[PDB]
Amino acid sequence: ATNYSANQYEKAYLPTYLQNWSPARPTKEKIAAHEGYTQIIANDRGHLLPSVPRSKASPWGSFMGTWQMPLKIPPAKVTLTARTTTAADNLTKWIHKNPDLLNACNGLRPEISGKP
Amino acid sequence: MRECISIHVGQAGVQIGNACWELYCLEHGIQPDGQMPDDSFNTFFSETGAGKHVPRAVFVDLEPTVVDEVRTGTYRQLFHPEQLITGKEDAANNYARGHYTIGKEIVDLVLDRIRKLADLCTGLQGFLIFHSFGGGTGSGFASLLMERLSVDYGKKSKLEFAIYPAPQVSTAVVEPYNSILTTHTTLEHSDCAFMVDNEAIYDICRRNLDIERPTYTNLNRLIGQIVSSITASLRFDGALNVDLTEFQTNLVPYPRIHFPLATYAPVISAEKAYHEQLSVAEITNACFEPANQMVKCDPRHGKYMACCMLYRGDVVPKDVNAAIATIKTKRTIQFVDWCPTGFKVGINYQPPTVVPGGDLAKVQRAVCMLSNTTAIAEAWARLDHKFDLMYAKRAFVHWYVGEGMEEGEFSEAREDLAALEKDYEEVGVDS
Amino acid sequence: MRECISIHVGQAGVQIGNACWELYCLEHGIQPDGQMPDDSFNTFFSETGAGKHVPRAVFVDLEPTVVDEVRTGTYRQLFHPEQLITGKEDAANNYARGHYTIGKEIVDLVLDRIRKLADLCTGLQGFLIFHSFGGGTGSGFASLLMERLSVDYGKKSKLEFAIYPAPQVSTAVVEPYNSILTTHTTLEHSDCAFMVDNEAIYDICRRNLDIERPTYTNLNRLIGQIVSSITASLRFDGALNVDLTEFQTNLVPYPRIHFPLATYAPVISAEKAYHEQLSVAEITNACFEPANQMVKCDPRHGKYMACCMLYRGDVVPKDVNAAIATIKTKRTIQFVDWCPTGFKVGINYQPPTVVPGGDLAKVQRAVCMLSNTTAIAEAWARLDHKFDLMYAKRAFVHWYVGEGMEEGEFSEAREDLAALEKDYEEVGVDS
Amino acid sequence: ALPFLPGNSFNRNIGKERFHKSQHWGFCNNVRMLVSENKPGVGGDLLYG
Amino acid sequence: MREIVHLQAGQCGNQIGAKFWEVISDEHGIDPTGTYHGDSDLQLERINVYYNEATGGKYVPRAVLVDLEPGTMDSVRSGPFGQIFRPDNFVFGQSGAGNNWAKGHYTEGAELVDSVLDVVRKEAESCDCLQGFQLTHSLGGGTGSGMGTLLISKIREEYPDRIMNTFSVVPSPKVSDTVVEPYNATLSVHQLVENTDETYCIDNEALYDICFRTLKLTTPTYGDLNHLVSATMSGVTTCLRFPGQLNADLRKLAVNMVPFPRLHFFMPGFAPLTSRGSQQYRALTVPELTQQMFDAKNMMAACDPRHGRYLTVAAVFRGRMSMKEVDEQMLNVQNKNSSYFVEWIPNNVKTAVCDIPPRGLKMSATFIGNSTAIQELFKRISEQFTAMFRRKAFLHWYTGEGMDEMEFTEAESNMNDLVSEYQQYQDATAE
Amino acid sequence: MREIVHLQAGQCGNQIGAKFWEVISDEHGIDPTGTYHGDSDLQLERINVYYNEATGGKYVPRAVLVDLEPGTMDSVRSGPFGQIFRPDNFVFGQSGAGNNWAKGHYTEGAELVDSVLDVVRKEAESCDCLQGFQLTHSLGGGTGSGMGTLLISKIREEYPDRIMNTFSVVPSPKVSDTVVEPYNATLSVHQLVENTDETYCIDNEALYDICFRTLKLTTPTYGDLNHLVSATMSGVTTCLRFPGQLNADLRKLAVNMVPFPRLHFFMPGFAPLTSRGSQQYRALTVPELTQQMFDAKNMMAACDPRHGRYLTVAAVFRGRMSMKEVDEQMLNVQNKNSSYFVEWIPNNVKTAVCDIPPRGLKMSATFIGNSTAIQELFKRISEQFTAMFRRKAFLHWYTGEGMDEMEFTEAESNMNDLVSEYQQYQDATAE
Ligand SMILES: Nc1nc2c(ncn2[C@@H]2O[C@H](COP(=O)(O)OP(=O)(O)OP(=O)(O)O)[C@@H](O)[C@H]2O)c(=O)[nH]1
Ligand SMILES: Nc1nc2c(ncn2[C@@H]2O[C@H](COP(=O)(O)OP(=O)(O)OP(=O)(O)O)[C@@H](O)[C@H]2O)c(=O)[nH]1
Ligand SMILES: Nc1nc2c(ncn2[C@@H]2O[C@H](COP(=O)(O)OP(=O)(O)O)[C@@H](O)[C@H]2O)c(=O)[nH]1
Ligand SMILES: Nc1nc2c(ncn2[C@@H]2O[C@H](COP(=O)(O)OP(=O)(O)O)[C@@H](O)[C@H]2O)c(=O)[nH]1
Ligand SMILES: [Mg+2]
Ligand SMILES: [Mg+2]
Repeated sequence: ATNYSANQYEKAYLPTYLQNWSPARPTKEKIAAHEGYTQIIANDRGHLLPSVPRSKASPWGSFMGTWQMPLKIPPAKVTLTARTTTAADNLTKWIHKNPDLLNACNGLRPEISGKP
Repeated sequence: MRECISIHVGQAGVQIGNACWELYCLEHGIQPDGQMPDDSFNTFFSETGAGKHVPRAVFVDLEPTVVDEVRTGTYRQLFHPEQLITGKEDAANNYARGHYTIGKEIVDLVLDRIRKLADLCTGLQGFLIFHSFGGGTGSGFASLLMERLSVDYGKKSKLEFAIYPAPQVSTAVVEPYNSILTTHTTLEHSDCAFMVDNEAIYDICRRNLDIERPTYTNLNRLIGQIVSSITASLRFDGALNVDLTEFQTNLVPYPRIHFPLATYAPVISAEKAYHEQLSVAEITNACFEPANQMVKCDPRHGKYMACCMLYRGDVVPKDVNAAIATIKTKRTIQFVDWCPTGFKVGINYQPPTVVPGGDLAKVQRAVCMLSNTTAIAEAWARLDHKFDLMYAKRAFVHWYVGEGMEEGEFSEAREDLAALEKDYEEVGVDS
Repeated sequence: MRECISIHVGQAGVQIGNACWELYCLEHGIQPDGQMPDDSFNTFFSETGAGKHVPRAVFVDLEPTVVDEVRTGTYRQLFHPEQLITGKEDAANNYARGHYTIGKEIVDLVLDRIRKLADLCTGLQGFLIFHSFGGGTGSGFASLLMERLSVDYGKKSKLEFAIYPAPQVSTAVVEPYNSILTTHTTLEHSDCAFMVDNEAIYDICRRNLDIERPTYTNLNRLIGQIVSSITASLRFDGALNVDLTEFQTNLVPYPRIHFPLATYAPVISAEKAYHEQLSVAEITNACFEPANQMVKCDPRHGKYMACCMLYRGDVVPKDVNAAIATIKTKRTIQFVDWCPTGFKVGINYQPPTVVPGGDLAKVQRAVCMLSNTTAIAEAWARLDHKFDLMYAKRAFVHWYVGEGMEEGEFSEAREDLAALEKDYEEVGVDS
Repeated sequence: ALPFLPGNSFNRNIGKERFHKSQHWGFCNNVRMLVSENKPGVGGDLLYG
Repeated sequence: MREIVHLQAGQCGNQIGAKFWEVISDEHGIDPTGTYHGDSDLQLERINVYYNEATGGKYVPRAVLVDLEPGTMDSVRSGPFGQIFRPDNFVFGQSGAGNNWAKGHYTEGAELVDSVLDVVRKEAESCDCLQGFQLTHSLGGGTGSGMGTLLISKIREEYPDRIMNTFSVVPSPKVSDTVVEPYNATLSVHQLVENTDETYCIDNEALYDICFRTLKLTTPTYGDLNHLVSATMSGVTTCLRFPGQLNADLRKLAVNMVPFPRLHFFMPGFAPLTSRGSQQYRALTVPELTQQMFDAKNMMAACDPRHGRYLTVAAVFRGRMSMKEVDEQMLNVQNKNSSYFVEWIPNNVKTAVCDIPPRGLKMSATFIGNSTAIQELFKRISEQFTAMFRRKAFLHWYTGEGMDEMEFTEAESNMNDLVSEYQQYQDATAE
Repeated sequence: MREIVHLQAGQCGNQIGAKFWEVISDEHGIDPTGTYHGDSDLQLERINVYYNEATGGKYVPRAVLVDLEPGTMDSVRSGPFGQIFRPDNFVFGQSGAGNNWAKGHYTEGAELVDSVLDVVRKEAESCDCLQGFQLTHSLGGGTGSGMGTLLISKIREEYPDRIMNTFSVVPSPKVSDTVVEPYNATLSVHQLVENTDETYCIDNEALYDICFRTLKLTTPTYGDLNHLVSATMSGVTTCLRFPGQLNADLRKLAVNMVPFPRLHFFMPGFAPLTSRGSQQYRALTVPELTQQMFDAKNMMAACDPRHGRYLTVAAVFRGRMSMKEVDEQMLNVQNKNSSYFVEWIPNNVKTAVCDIPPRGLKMSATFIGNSTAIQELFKRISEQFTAMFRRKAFLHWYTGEGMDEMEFTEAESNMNDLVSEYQQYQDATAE
């Protein structure tokens, strides 16, 4: 799951140098230390205990197919350099309209730059 | 030294046996008569006084005619006459008949024959046991066999290669009753399973090998390649030798979740190798394309909990780590939260051999991948759906009750799978 | 390392791909089987496991017969079989069926083939995409693929060679509807365009190449010459090489203005080239001539905003500059006020190659030109004129709605192009 | 023809087939031993000496 | 006189140990048969350090090859220097652990550790004065990480005063070849801090880089990797075998590298590695030898020392040098980068000179360095272990050996006090 | 001793520096292999200034080639003097900046800044007494103008007192080869004016002027242009490499040229440039050098000093001459042309003499002049800046990189404050 840091050798495992020319997973560059040992958090067969707090994320990942993906996807590259005030807003609202698309693993993470 | 015994069960198991045991003859150079015309074959064969080598296999069936073909085929003198065990009457697509009435007749005979193969070997590594979830013998008798093999060998590995019901096509109507009941045994009396349905290999063969009209002998050969690359490190030297006990530990996170998925690549024809470069990057991406898993499921809708990689041939630790690192830096794949390092790597030297009359071209490198994933959880939900709507109105129950098992096993077997589906969900919830 | 992937779509895409890739093999030296009897070819070809070079191209069409002519042609062995992707039924001049219903079938498959191709590339510069505004597959699917390409590949360039429909001639009745709808989708999901209508190339071949009865091949050869010179700086060295990134930045001044106009020169016949010397100054004045643009619009009806120059052959840097100085000192060529320096010049060494049986006489020097201007805004005006008077009666829309797209999408798409004309007005006003 | 050093080594395994392995070592009479001195090496070819 | 008994555990230990013995055999001119064929007299003045005398002028390595699986050792036997090891030293069981630390340390190790102890107690009592033992293994396995740690535990009880070094291999972050790697890693380092004089942390992924970028090998197999680590094990004991202007040995670093008994984790690196194209453009000098030595890329562990502070440094040298130059460099590097060297110890670095260079090379050097950047390797491993151990993942294999859960709790606790006490020395004031 | 590390950034940076290293290799008698084949002692006495030493009597340049696109580096390595460079010093990324200063300075130019800092740190600490560094690039580009400014801002912080020259190329008004050229030129002088010690403003159209009119070459390639620039880069440091009657170096010129830290922009010029026919009618005398030396048509910038005041002037003579005639000739031009020299500094001319002439030539001289006629350049750019910047054009490329808008406003302010500050020294009273 979590990708760690090769420190000096991180250049060798950057996503583009590994010929993976798509959006990729983040890199956990720094970590902290844990004092003492750790309590058992699951019983047999890997079920979480009643007392522990659990996430609300779906237990089956988050992947969108073609027929599930929204019919009008705004682009990833958004740049507000000469847009009118309202034309800036309808573009920004359009991206935020569907919260499922931005949150999926296969879904796009948009970039936004500039003000009208 | 390392030695293994194959416990092929059923018409599925016997016909699989012809494909794989032919492959072990060409790999080692053993003639169909049984002599080499250098001791590299002790794990599967075993020599006698006359110089002949007899296989370490036990073909079992409850009806004669499949094994009868083996007794008069090309390799009739290759196999010992005693190990091809049959029966006069079979279960006929019935778990109960193959578990309580007809199985108990010849259970004792085969449990003597297994011992007479066990004592010849010094270091047993495990038992490769092949059966099918569908037919009566592959479901019933093979389930009894694991129960009595557990008590006689507490610690020995019991690998379980299986044929799982296809999602749409099936050659039996009562089969969902069969598949539900036998999963008790492969839950508490097995160490690893390799469920694979035929419809996936039907799809893979015609999509990749261009054979638009396949047959079971085509399918039997790919399964022969999968078992071959599992035991290749046991058989020939490798940079990273991987044993049977190695990947049993590094595939099963919990005793009730021991159901990985097989994946083989490349599987391409001779014309399609004439245009295509093969490098370790280009075949290890094929292990994660959802179009190539030998079960009809998508890992993109689940998350991997353990993946074991089996390289073979002209492969270098150069390309292995670059390809694995490229796999990790992908947002498409999902790993469970508790498993940050979920890879087991095996590197071997001897490239896969080519059988004449086969379908694949001969290649310089290959891979097999075994990935325990929670995306298989979808298969039981459909299986428990179809078992439900048949058992809601007591269809076919009179056949099983008449054989002499209580009906309380039917309801109890449904709940264990009901609990097992929730198991595959709680591992999907991260804290 | 300099690499481009071609994503040719539709009958225009396939027939252009035949002429374009026929040029590349003769340009590098690859025999039609795939065997070279210098790593420069890696920009288009990829080395394999037999000693071949297979293209980095994806031919796609929704009707089989256009692609089947490739599969039984001269180059049946050069192209990998997996790359040529077809389907049973075609969109049949309909954006809706090409976008929402039948385009969506093969969007998963062609995304996988593109991914494998992009995996093999080391540093891919961008994506070259050839299609048409008229056909359903060339417009409906290519809009869907462009939209789904941006989410998969956010930053990488997506160039769009395309066929803008004609003012006067036409092969279709419905194409105003199809052309309107695809610019709205691809306005925010595109980087550059090089629209070329066929009559504008038709008159040039008639007037300059003596061929009074041309066919689509004579046009497809000329289109290939444009694509050859764009990537020429990647392939062979030059005094001032250009990339795909370099000329996209110096040709799109505002986020919604990405419609340059291509121009090639010289284009003369062998008998007509004998009497006429070709110098740098002679051919660079031919690049600004209204009679020689392959868009039917005279830039005397507007102002240039950016010009990208692509020189090639026996050319001298001092004479490129003496030519541009003369070009500026003539008010027939008028520039915007906010682009005082509106040129992007590149110089390459290798003279353009000639295919036997073609049209152009082989020449020592050649020029290509990509001039963005507001004299294209009149072309959108006539297209809305053709879009209006069909739309008032709601003709042909029963086809589109019956496929599965709402009529409210018709009004919004025309409204955006109503804004795009006013966009092309404000930049053309001097302060 | 090079001195033994890191970087000065070339494999002979290129194009060699039959990477078989022999059963050197093994138990006889419950005693660890090298069973048989006459078995060949990897590839079914004779050893040195 | 001063003898070294070479211990050995597991597949990583055997393939490292097989390469190591041939490396010093070239140094001492020992042919595969085993007899003296070298020329100089200093090649036989201290051969008893590693070799034991046998009749007929034969030399026998003082090696103890240990492995639970008999078949890794036949690949050792079938190598070039295969028949140089005495068969009575080969110790093997029948059933392997399968990357299972619990199997190799508690249940199956306890049956094999009697026989290895008889071998070493025979090898110890043979020589007069042992300097100490030396074991090579890996922490991510079952035998070397397992039984190999119980060996070290037992010798220190028997032989408290002798030294005991370990060229272990620690698992890497980016690519992991075993899913139970962090289970075996934490359960092993807890043993290393309690009974061990020195440990050398090697990571295969750091060896991967150096073969790629410093030597520029196109296909570096594991033989070249095993060559690099053996070139380091030679460089530490070289002054024990050849004379020098400034002498050293294994104990001269022990007292001088370890400021407190808990901190004995060092990071080696080899100096004279140049690519075969770089040999043309270089100058064999001492200032270049210190430059490449201290460069962070040259490290063979998986942590950047520029994050932490160098506690102590040891740089041993080979070849006939001038000792003003080997002394002015080490004052130069301590002064220029004063931030990476702790202040409460002025003169952190130790130097040694051995006249005899490695065979076939003019000048060489070997770097040992203790830094407060190793703590990340425990910090990363700890949370790779906490995330696994929270959910009881892969615990049934380990708790099926009968061990309680509180050895794991005291395993991370003895790992985590270290990183706190390691981090305190980094944040320490001089005055 | 007294060394120079030659930096190199971009396509203009590489093809300039590739010619430059060839130029001085002939002066120091270096074959393409890299060995010394000269005759006189003085050709190998101070070769350590530019060349590093290696085994076998070999000399590698102290150069650092940097480019974001690999395409330019390939043509450098394939020249005659292409294998002389050390392979490690080549540093390059995967994708280009596309003439975008923002792309080259922040987004991808930062990933490449860590490695170029390592090579620079490698060469800087080898040389015992480093006089300074030297860079050649172009301001109209993406990486030379882009990342090339980032190196300067970083190296100044590490090495403050060392000299930092740039032989940059400033854009030309009459013909421009980049549309977005004004933006990169403005944003880089703002880097230059803060972080530079001396700057030379070489312009290509001035070189086109000289090749057409002075040398009268019909076909001047860019190689001939790169010969002209290098003939100055040798003359700045020739007094550093060969002894003379009155020596100098970079610092003697730097101290004596810039009266205030803000003003460090000069115009180079090379004296003995004669056409082919003119060679017949000439006589090598010092006055004939000076007559061509100060002629405004010999300048290699686009500004006529007849429009401004010569602040301070350098002339570095090369050849065995008389100290009377060289002194009387700088005297005569200082009295005849009284108005073009400032009035608050007497004797505005700095002279130096180096005895050894350039190879194949008898006499020569070099011109470095500082004047207020160089604000003719900066006002010239700012008009082309505010014209584009009023309409916020070509800005989404820049503001899409994450940079804000105040950078443009201050960069014009710093640029426009400079010319107002430059203007007041033109209009200055002495008393
Ligand atoms: N993959 C694969 N499946 C097979 C093959 N042969 C038979 N099967 C499967 O076997 C199932 C039928 O049960 P069998 O194994 O043939 O018969 P059985 O196990 O002896 O049980 P009975 O028929 O009651 O005697 C079918 O559903 C097939 O899917 C084969 O060659 N390959
Ligand atoms: N320039 C040029 N245009 C072409 C060529 N072939 C087809 N076209 C144009 O393509 C338009 C029709 O679309 P097609 O490409 O033929 O068909 P399609 O893209 O598959 O779309 P459908 O017909 O709906 O399936 C015609 O109006 C032509 O103008 C060609 O070879 N060169
Ligand atoms: N450096 C090096 N490491 C190796 C070699 N062979 C295996 N390894 C490492 O050893 C680990 C697995 O060793 P393993 O066989 O499980 O050791 P065992 O359990 O003691 O037998 C992996 O992490 C490999 O990276 C080798 O030849 N060289
Ligand atoms: N005088 C001269 N100018 C050159 C040469 N090569 C390139 N240039 C100039 O460099 C500018 C473009 O540089 P560019 O390639 O964008 O630099 P980069 O982006 O840093 O790689 C052009 O304006 C050319 O005039 C040369 O050999 N001589
Ligand atoms: Mg049957
Ligand atoms: Mg069509």
